[PDB]
Amino acid sequence: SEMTPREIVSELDQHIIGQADAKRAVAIALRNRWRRMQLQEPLRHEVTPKNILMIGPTGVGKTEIARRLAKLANAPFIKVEATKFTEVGYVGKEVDSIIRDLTDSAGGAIDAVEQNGIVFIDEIDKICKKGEYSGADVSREGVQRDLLPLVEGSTVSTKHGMVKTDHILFIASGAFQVARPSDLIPELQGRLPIRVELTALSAADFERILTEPHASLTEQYKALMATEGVNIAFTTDAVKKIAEAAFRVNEKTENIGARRLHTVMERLMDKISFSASDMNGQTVNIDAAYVADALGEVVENEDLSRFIL
Amino acid sequence: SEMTPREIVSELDQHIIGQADAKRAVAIALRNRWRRMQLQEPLRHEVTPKNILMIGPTGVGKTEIARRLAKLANAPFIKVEATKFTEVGYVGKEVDSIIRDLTDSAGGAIDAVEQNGIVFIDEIDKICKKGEYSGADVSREGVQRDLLPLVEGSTVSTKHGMVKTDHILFIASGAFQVARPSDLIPELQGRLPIRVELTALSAADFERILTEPHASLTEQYKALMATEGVNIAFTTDAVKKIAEAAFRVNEKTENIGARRLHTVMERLMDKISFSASDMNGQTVNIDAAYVADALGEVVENEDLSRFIL
Amino acid sequence: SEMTPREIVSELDQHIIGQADAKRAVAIALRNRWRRMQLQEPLRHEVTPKNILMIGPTGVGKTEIARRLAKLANAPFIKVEATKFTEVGYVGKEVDSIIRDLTDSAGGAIDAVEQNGIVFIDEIDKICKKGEYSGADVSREGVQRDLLPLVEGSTVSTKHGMVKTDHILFIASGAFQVARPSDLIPELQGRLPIRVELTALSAADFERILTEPHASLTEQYKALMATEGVNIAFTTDAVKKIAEAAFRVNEKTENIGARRLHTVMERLMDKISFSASDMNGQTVNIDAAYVADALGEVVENEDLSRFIL
Amino acid sequence: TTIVSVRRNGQVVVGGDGQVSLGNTVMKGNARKVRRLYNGKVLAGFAGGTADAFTLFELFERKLEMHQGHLLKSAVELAKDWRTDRALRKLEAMLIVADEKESLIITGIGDVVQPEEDQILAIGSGGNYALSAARALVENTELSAHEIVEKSLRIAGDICVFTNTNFTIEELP
Amino acid sequence: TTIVSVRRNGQVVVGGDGQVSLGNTVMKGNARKVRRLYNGKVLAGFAGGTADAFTLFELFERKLEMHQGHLLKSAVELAKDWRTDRALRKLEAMLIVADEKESLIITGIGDVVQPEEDQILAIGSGGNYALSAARALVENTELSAHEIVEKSLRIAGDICVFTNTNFTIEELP
Ligand SMILES: Nc1ncnc2c1ncn2[C@@H]1O[C@H](COP(=O)(O)OP(=O)(O)O)[C@@H](O)[C@H]1O
Ligand SMILES: Nc1ncnc2c1ncn2[C@@H]1O[C@H](COP(=O)(O)OP(=O)(O)O)[C@@H](O)[C@H]1O
Ligand SMILES: Nc1ncnc2c1ncn2[C@@H]1O[C@H](COP(=O)(O)OP(=O)(O)O)[C@@H](O)[C@H]1O
Ligand SMILES: [Mg+2]
Ligand SMILES: [Mg+2]
Ligand SMILES: [Mg+2]
Ligand SMILES: [Mg+2]
Ligand SMILES: [Mg+2]
Ligand SMILES: [Mg+2]
Ligand SMILES: [Mg+2]
Ligand SMILES: [Mg+2]
Repeated sequence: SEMTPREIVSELDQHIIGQADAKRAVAIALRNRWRRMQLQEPLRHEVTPKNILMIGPTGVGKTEIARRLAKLANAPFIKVEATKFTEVGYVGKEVDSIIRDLTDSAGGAIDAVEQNGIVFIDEIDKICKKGEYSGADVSREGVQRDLLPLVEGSTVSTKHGMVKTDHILFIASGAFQVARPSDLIPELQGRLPIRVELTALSAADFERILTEPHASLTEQYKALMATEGVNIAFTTDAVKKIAEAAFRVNEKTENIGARRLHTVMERLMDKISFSASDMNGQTVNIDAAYVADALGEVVENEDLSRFIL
Repeated sequence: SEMTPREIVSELDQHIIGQADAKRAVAIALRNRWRRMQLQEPLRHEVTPKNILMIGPTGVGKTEIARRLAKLANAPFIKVEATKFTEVGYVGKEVDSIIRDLTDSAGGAIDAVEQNGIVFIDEIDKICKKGEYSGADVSREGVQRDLLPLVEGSTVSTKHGMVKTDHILFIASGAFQVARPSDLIPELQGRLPIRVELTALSAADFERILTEPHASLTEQYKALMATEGVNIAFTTDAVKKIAEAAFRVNEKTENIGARRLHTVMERLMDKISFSASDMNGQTVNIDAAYVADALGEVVENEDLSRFIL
Repeated sequence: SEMTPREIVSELDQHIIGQADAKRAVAIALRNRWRRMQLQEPLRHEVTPKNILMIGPTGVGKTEIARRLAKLANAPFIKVEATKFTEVGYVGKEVDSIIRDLTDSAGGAIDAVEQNGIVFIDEIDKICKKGEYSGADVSREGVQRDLLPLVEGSTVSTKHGMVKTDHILFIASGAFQVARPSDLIPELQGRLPIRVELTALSAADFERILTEPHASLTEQYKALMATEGVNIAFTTDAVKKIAEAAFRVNEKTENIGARRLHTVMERLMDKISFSASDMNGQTVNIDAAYVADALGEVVENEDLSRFIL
Repeated sequence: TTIVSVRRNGQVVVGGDGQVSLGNTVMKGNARKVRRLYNGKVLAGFAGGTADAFTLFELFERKLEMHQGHLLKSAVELAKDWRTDRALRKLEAMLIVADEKESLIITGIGDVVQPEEDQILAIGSGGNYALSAARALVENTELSAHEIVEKSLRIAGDICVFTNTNFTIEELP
Repeated sequence: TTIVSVRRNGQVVVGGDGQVSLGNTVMKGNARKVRRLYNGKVLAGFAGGTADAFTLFELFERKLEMHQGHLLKSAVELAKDWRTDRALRKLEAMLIVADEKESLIITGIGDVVQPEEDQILAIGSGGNYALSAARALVENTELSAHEIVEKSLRIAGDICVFTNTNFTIEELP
């Protein structure tokens, strides 16, 4: 009838590295869709979703997990940035728009949206009360107030018809580096029962993200170049340096998580990507040396004493 | 099936002088449209565009390159000013409008827009955190937040139907004289993998922009006057003075890049443009002397000590 | 096929006195519509209008020239006040509205608007950075940003269909008494190649505006009274006093340019305009004495020492 | 108040007194003016107005959090908030911050300053008293950075009326 | 603090002391009060409040960037921000800026001033002391602009208690 929590985790393991806790938590949530629905009239409506709060750093998987999950469950999905509702002035800038947008992405399938729609509210830690530079704080407290109706259960009007939000699963996220989840408003706090933590990614993890996942960056570039009649191969050592470099600059400058891998690969596949058409029939071996040459030396300075006395 | 990166650069070389790095970078991007699409179902969707950040001064080519490229690829194209979204109050003042505008310029061809639409986000360095005169900074940080959805991949509703932004190529630009690209928000920073630098234009380059490019200013005026039955010809020396004058005033006053050439030519072709109808059958020779007379002497003052003590 | 620059100036000379430079500049612009269009596919699109900046005082002709020109070229025309776009809140308060308004005034004739529409942006010197009382300066810089798209070449949607602004001629104006044209933003500055200066009007010019132009004020009042069966005639001396008085009050009080003539004539034709119906068959001679009586004596005081210590 | 920090032998210490005085009268003698920030991996000691000090401290902590906890970068960004048009109110307090890499002193007026060579910092009314005892101890002894701090604080305390003997010394292994 | 600049023989120099003092006590004696701006093609030296100086410096740098790095124009635009209704807070500091063309002194109150003839500028508490030694050196010697600066700074330092001997001299080839 449907996958079990152990099966769902394995499906996610093919696209995501680490983050066992987050994977586990969403598998339980998806399985509960199936559990109720096996129930009878009375309870089937009384039993509601146990929404999630994923706390964790930038680019470490919080969205991929949510996105992959909806994909494996063929559930209407939607991601929105908490802050986008700071201030409003017209219809489309209201929280209710989250449901219309979701219904519009499923072609109006109302039964679909109600039964198993998923809404990912990114950066909810941004609409709290952090720092003193809090100009319009009533605004942020306000959007928390605007989400309540949705998470607590209500009906919104769409050009496709009325849609209830009683059984839509909600997943929120944040790094919460300054704010804590306890800072949210009581009503919201109680509607996000489950809190899962996602950890930062190490170089060892970077190395695995590079090759293990289905359609990894290394697999993508192999197929892209194969198109131009070029055959490329990454050695174990090469992968390891690409991951060290990525983890290295995320650490010395701005940390963007696994996205850094994309930045580095591009800086690495720069040359071949341009000359691939002129190298048909050949095979290129990307080894340690090739990587140390391509990835030059130490990003760019570290200056900052210009402001110090 | 389509041009190669080396071919695309040559096509651009016919309209743009210098800026090899920027040309190279967009050729790689356009070629990747063709590379994927040669792939199979799984990867074909997983592989996404590597967006670009062109850093460079005013009027040195950043837009012409983007514009020419879309032209040679017959791709739905659109340019917008980052700042235009500072504050919003109605539908049309929202980032989502970028996609509707793009879809509207292609007559609703949804497959076209999704497959190879191009969006040029001009002056993105303006929506950062520069100078102390930062009144509404939350506003600028805000539009960065508004672009994320688009660059990260989402669906927007247009009167023509739903359109995904997963494969639209995005090119952003800036001079970044006060701000740095690292000032953008992490999410955006990671979605603009490639950073190309475009350099200022020298007098030597000016001289080449005047004649080499297809439909250069010198070729335009030759054809315009030919219409009135007048035959004009620019000598090598003449071209050289026009370029020196242009580079000269951009340097002593406000620097507007290659646009200055247009200002100077107009100031030069002032007389002939008016009397062309009365000179049919004749031929005019624009040489050094003709230019030194037409372009008077030294723009206008250099005053400024009026404010000094 | 169309008038030449020398012919156009003569057509304008019938309605405008002085301002040779401005007349000359717009004749060249109108003639270039005809020059390209005689060109072949490639260049015909690459060659664009050389927009104008008319600097000059109040009521000295800047708009009449633009207006007359469009009239003699039967070109869709439109005038708007730069400042009208300071702040926005709804569709109609956006710069894009300039093109819809223009298309609406030509009954949707899209080919007409694109080929030779003319847009006169009055008081562009108002959206600069003048005086210290600059409250919302980002606002003014903002509209300059909003015009760029239009002047640089783009497409706007109208209920009549899509319309390109690539070949619409743009004429901007200002007195620039505090601000300079160099204060505009580089992009705009480079798109307003031609700068023509219009001078203040002297009494000698006033005297000529009174009679020479087709349908001058003296010719209008002659025809108006003729309607009531009255025959009026202005002597040379009379005209001269009307012009002196007009130039006199523009100088001692508020200077409104040639508009002052209208104010004075009305103050002069006050009596006859009322009794014309009772004077049928008669003929009135407006001479020096009639004018000195009608135009009383010295406007009204010159007080101001009320605030001085 | 007296706060001093010494860095030698791959060891970083930051300690301070405990006297809290209102005017010329003591209120508390057991205050902790040195505390650990960012997962307890950065030392911070403060001096000045009781309220201004805590707000300077707190403001800095938010910074470490918005970065990977990099002392220098954080100090520079915090100080930048005073170098703009928006006259961010000034705080009458000072902070000494250190970790395995650097040691800095930050002021509520908006500037960051680094040591000199002997890696010694000191702030507060009793600062320069502990400072001398420390410079002396460092250029003529083999005493640990932890020993120098305690010894100099004590000295300072016997000279300044607003500095007592109830120390709180934190060191970063 | 003492900062002086001399321009002679197609050479421009700008140097200053290194003493940073809090009240009547020194805090650091190795500060760099002279630095290079705009791709290192313009010299700048500052005096006054440590924080106010840096913010005056920074504000000026943003200017050079918004123009083609033209010293004069930049100075005039920065000063214009004080000559309006919006009472842009005043900074208690001063700057000496120079390059291959001109030399100016800019103040945190909003005015720009040019030399006089001997192309000599000087600001800070010790300014006029280095100023005299320099005028003297220029109207009676053949010493390089680089030599005059070092010699005058030293002199100034032996007179002003807030000016030490740890100089930082920058010259524009
Ligand atoms: N643990 C992981 N395993 C595989 N890929 C990852 C992982 N974490 C992040 N990524 C990749 O990094 C990019 C950023 O993903 P994202 O979900 O937005 O992180 P987050 O939800 O914390 O902002 C994605 O393209 C994703 O494929
Ligand atoms: N490198 C170049 N080669 C040929 N023409 C150029 C070049 N750079 C600028 N131009 C011309 O100058 C004008 C300004 O172009 P623009 O692309 O807006 O520069 P930018 O993108 O930096 O603002 C255009 O009409 C273009 O033809
Ligand atoms: N040089 C002129 N010759 C004839 N009439 C003029 C002239 N200048 C102004 N006028 C008249 O004065 C009135 C103001 O015209 P206007 O074009 O708005 O001046 P401007 O463009 O400077 O504001 C018009 O009705 C016009 O007929
Ligand atoms: Mg994220
Ligand atoms: Mg984030
Ligand atoms: Mg540009
Ligand atoms: Mg610009
Ligand atoms: Mg007017
Ligand atoms: Mg006016
Ligand atoms: Mg004591
Ligand atoms: Mg001294």
